[PDB]
Amino acid sequence: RPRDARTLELLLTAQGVTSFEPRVSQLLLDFAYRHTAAVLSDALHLSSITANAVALAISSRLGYQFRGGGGGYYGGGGGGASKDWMLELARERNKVALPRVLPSEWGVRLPGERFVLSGVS
Amino acid sequence: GPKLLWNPENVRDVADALGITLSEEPLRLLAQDVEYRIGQVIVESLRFMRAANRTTLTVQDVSLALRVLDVEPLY
Amino acid sequence: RTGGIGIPVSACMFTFHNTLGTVSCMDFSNDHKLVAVGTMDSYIRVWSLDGK
Amino acid sequence: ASLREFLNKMDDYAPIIPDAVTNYYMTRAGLPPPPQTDIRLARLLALATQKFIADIAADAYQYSRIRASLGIQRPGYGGGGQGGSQNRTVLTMEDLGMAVSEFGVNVKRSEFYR
Amino acid sequence: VDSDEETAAVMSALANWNPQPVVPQPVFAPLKRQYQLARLHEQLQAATNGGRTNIFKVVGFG
Amino acid sequence: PTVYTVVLMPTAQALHTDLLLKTVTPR
Amino acid sequence: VERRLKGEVMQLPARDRRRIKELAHNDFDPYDALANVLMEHA
Amino acid sequence: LIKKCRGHGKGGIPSLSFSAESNVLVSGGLDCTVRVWDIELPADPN
Repeated sequence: RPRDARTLELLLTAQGVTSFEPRVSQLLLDFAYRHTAAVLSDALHLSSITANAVALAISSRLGYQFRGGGGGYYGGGGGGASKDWMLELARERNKVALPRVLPSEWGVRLPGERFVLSGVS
Repeated sequence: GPKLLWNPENVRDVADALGITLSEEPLRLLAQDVEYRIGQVIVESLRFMRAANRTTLTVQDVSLALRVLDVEPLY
Repeated sequence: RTGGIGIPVSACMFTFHNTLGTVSCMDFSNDHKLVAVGTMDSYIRVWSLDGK
Repeated sequence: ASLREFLNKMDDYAPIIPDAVTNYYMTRAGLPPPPQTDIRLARLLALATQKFIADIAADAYQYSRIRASLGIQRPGYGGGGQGGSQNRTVLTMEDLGMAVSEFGVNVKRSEFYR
Repeated sequence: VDSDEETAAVMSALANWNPQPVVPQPVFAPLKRQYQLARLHEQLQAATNGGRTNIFKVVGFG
Repeated sequence: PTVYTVVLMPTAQALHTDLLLKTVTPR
Repeated sequence: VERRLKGEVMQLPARDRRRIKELAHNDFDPYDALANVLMEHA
Repeated sequence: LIKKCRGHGKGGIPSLSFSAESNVLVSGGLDCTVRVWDIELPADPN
């Protein structure tokens, strides 16, 4: 068994995972290899390479992927949208009145004919 | 800087594959970035695992995690 | 309510076999006549709890 | 050519993929099995899959042949054992990676893990 | 080296792992909002002379 | 000139802004 | 002024164990870098 | 917070249910147990 495979398995075990599947650590190692290769190539094309080139390459890469993670207060997680824009959209939506329903239609009405699966056979 | 779980020697080998010589500072920065990305992937995979009422991690969860982050799939 | 102990209750268990760890969710109907389970294979399956 | 005539002739163009695999993957993708879906459509989809795989295979063989007769394998395509037997052509990771790179897939790995 | 103590230390160290980023994670919002806010802030700074004048004061009881 | 008196009600954006400003105001 | 965990951990070389144990000296997560983001957004 | 109940193992408690009169609660965990709890304990008779 290679090195850092035992370390990744120990890290997973120390976080609640009671069982694994043999091949996960290999996947993670190959992913790390590919990420390192991509970032290195980008930095080499940017500019011997300094730390500024590496930082610029990472910043450029962050523009179209890795928009996730467990970020909290003002952390770019769950898509990366800003809370003010979402609040504006929520204010716009939550301004309309709730639909009017009668007891004879409570549970039997459906959307218009344009938004239902009618005649798909 | 902080203490790194990822050994910079892996980054050094990757650089050697591409015929590149690195100083200490960019090496450390790349190691830190790789560590952060691994942490992000683990967080996403555990989220997907917990969503399914399970305690066993499978390759499908890791693939879904990689998909939500816009990373090229591994086959 | 003074003294005494808690209430005794009975329990009935339904067990699913040959799932191979592909079941993700479960639910009973309000009257306990149907059971539905979702899987990791993207489909859903509904059963009659009495076999009818 | 017409879709109607092609579907009618689908009797003579059945692929080699068993119906069980077709049903399994159709169900995974969200389409009911042939009993509720004309078998001709499932056969057509399986034939498209076969054509795609055959195209990739031809590309891989072409890549392998031009290499046959500096002289060091490209990094990132780790794999293999002793190196096969006799002068037989071996489907190796390098040729498959080179072929599928044209289709938008990346299969880069590490050779030694340390 | 005591095996039990070492395993306990290793597990405790691993359980508290928390990697730190190299660059901040970006946040995305429409351009129109940014431009409008910048213009409004510039106008307010001009009007209030950099905060040295309070144009919102009220004298009397209306 | 005619005179008027009006009232402006609070919103959730106002509370969000209040908390955000308090977060970055040194003591 | 629990058994097999020991074997798994001791399978690692002492150098790797020391590297893992050195994590405890990290200065936790002040996340003070968020100050600039908050200032920009405030 | 009124009180905390303990006894289940680590792993998760996917579901909860309340009695008809809201005086008893039942839970199921991933540790292969079903447990019953008393929301309000009986008054002690001294």
